[PDB]
Amino acid sequence: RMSADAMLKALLGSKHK
Amino acid sequence: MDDIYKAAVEQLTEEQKNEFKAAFDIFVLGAEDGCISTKELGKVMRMLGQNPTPEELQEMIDEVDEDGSGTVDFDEFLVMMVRCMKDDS
Ligand SMILES: [Ca+2]
Repeated sequence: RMSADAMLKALLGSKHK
Repeated sequence: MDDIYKAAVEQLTEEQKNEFKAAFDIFVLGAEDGCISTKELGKVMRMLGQNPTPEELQEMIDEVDEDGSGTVDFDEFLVMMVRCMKDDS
């Protein structure tokens, strides 16, 4: 459920990629 | 076979960990020791644009529970990220 890619955008969208 | 997940974890740089450490916290916002049990995880879902039930949420925990504790930790969680590295299936 939910891909790290998405969990990285929402939960921690800032300071990401 | 081998460990394509357990190996990656150890082969993680401060660049990645710094990111994982983020969720880990939000994934345990209100925990007692520092684990997850849906009650905390689900909290993020609502923000992630979803909202899984407590009966299913376990999946996000049982998907990386090699201890039989039920809750996820920096050891189980971390892997939960490697498994969902990139989509190319
Ligand atoms: Ca566990």
